[PDB]
Amino acid sequence: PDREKALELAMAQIDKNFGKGSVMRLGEEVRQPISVIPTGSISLDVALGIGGLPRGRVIEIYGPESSGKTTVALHAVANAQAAGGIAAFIDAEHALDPEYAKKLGVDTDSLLVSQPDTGEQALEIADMLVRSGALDIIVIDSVAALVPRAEIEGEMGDSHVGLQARLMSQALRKMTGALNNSGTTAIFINQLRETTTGGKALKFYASVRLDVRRIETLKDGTDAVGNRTRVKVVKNKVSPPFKQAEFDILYGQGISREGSLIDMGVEHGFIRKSGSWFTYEGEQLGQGKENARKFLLENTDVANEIEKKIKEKLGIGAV
Ligand SMILES: Nc1ncnc2c1ncn2[C@H]1C[C@H](O)[C@@H](COP(=O)(O)OP(=O)(O)OP(=O)(O)O)O1
Repeated sequence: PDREKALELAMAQIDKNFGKGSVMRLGEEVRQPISVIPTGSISLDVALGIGGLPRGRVIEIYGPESSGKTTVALHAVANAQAAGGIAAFIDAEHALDPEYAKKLGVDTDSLLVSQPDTGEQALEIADMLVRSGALDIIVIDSVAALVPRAEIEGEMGDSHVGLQARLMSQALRKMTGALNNSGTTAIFINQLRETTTGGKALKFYASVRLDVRRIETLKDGTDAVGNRTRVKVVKNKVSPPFKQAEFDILYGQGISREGSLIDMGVEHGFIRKSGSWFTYEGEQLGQGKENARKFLLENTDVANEIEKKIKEKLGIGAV
């Protein structure tokens, strides 16, 4: 017996029997290119291993309210529109702020929005839109808001089953295949407090599952500026999972580009961080992540070069 060789034949038949990524090495480096939709976050893009959200797949983005999950979904939509794609938004929360969405670069006017009367209707409409192959991405707001018609139409405490999770199951079962044929990325948003009853099946049907969470409150000096989010890619059937990313989302703003640059530039050594002060190729950036953010904001030439440097090192800029 020659373990490594017996192992390859094993993993080969596993992937062949159940698909690419059925089993992989955490430390491997996937060259499977696969057509993604940039998450609007460079670090998150890298964490996913393929530059963004894989297309034709089910993506789940769960986490507590106000942790950044809609922002990622919106940024995702925007990048898909910019690349000439058509976007759909199955809304059952009635929270969306098109004004904020435009700010993140979304073309709201061309955005399809549906506000379904029940969970069945919601999924059914999404399934119908998907099968026209016209969409590049479709976002479903609130897995939890997908309450069965039976529950909606007031019905007795009798015959009360875990119908919502069944609903989400059958729905995901038939939709996933279409999503594959269509190549449409379907982001399910799980604002959670079973993962909201329906997140049960979503756990098995997703090719990617992002754990969005808010960790810090960007204070800059000593006042509210934005908030730092951390996303853990808990499931990734297209790359080695378990990676992590972090990013700033200033108030009323989307994911900070400069913020990302300052973070990855530091860790990747392109930008030196002496305690308190930041420097790049011997240029002074400022004393304070925020001053540095401002600096990079104003000196668009720097940052663009830093982005280049950081980009080059790890694949390249998104689409
Ligand atoms: N309408 C808005 N006005 C100002 N800032 C906003 C707005 N929407 C989002 N943001 C910014 C600041 C928020 O602290 C940050 C995170 O909120 P959001 O992305 O909605 O979190 P979330 O997606 O985890 O919540 P949920 O998914 O429950 O809606 O995004």
